[PDB]
Amino acid sequence: SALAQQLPGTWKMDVTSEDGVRTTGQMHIQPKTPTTMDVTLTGTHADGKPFTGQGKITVKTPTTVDITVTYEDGSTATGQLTVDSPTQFKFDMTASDGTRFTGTVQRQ
Repeated sequence: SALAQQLPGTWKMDVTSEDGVRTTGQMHIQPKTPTTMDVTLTGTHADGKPFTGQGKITVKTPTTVDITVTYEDGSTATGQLTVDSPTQFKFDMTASDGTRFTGTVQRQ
């Protein structure tokens, strides 16, 4: 599919919580199966402390994929990536405590 060909690579995260907290990072998507992919999220939170997360990306529609990430401290978040352009997906994830981040991932 198109998602399986486009998603692999390195992307810049640029998201904002519902309370206005902006955080960036790197999303590294690696192929695994024709419909599932490995993903690694790295960067620093708004307090400057680093974060590291690894998870799975699963295709949901020809234009959307599910994404689930477990961070190093055991925190878990699930969300969706939606294709927006040849170089951009919409990013929308929610942590277990209800904190929601919306934004983009752009190809790097």
